Amino acid sequence: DLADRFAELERRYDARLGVYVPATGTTAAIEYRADERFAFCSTFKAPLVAAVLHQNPLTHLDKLITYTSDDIRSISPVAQQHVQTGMTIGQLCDAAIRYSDGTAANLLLADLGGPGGGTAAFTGYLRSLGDTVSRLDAEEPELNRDPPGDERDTTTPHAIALVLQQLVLGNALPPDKRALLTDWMARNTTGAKRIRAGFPADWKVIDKTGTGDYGRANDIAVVWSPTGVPYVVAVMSDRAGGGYDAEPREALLAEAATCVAGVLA
Ligand SMILES: *C(=O)/C=C/NCC(=O)CCO
Repeated sequence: DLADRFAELERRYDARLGVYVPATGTTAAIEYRADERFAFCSTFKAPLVAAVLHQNPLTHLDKLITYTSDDIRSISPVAQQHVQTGMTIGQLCDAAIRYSDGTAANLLLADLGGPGGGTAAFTGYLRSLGDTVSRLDAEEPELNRDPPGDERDTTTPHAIALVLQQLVLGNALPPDKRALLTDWMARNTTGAKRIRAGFPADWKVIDKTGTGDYGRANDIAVVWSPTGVPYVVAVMSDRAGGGYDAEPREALLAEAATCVAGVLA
């Protein structure tokens, strides 16, 4: 039984687990703590890129953005390497999604602009997609650090699944912008041990991970069966019982995803 299996994993990892898979033609919604709030952590970077894509002509991707030492304040595997030359918006989108680049994300927030260094406009983008639940209040590094229970910088597996569904499978973005987003998630480098690990190799998996303090580990994905039937999978977790320095546990998500893949196969 699926809920039994998820509860078993929670006990195994001393964790809180949230899971949502939207209903399709022949499958019921899968939901476990799906309406509980979990920190976004880096999962926000996927809808962030969508916000920036949406807001601008496609060739805004070619705009060069410069930044300096005091802009590197978080894990930034790509931006740290290009600080001396700058990065285009396209390069920032790429790094934000594929390397979960924190500086790239901050610069993209600033590009989106408005109050809160773009956090207000980011939240507004989500509201435009009918998400009245999620909220972004801080950028990197602060957004991963809110205490367990605090609503700042949170989404829910349910809310984020419906947002991702519109972005990737629905018509939130024009086809060209949709393809850019989809392809970046498809080429993600951070996700091998999460949802990807739970689905057989003949299923296509695209994703954006999140990791944070208090043992936070998330992953949002779109997967396609070997016959091209897509499902959206959101998995979020925290281990508040270990305190701020609790280790995120990817294996939770891999196991949760295996359970899910078992039902969808
Ligand atoms: C996106 O999730 C970036 C997360 N940066 C923080 C960490 O990965 C370690 C703990 O927060």
